[PDB]
Amino acid sequence: LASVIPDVATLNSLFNQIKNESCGTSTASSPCITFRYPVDGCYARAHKMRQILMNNGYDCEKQFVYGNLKASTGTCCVAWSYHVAILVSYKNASGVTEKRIIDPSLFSSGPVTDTAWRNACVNTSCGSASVSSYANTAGNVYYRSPSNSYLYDNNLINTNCVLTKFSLLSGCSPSPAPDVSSCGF
Ligand code: NA
Repeated sequence: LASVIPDVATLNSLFNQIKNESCGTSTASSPCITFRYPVDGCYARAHKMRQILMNNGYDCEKQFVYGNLKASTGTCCVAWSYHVAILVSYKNASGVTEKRIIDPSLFSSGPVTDTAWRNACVNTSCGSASVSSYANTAGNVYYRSPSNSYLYDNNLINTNCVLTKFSLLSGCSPSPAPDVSSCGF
């Protein structure tokens, strides 16, 4: 298991592998990743992206951002108290380590800097918005509270259950998302 991806070609491959699992595509396996439904389930999307990296022999970090968050899909807005995505480390063309967020719910075309990512979580086309804090964690953290408490989903039982519950959903409705209380760990 490697924390640093060896090159940009591999980072791009991994991005494509993640995008290929998006709900709405012919290419995805069960459960598809519900990037088109940004209302909720970010934690599950992130952990499923991490599973794809691990399938490939890589791990990553999570970045959690907290605040009065607002994001747009291009036709509707969602409001969040937190968001999470995977923060991938890789070696650039001269062997120096760089990091990028992968989050196709906000950036469908490729990896982006964490500063661009956090700014998309405070999108003022959806009204007032601000970041109160952000934190990086090991990838294995499923959720991090603003008080630095961790929860885990090591066998992806919660992840897969939530993704399945949200499988048919798209856009910014329904909001709140349907109940996922019955999904275990
Ligand atoms: Na979420």
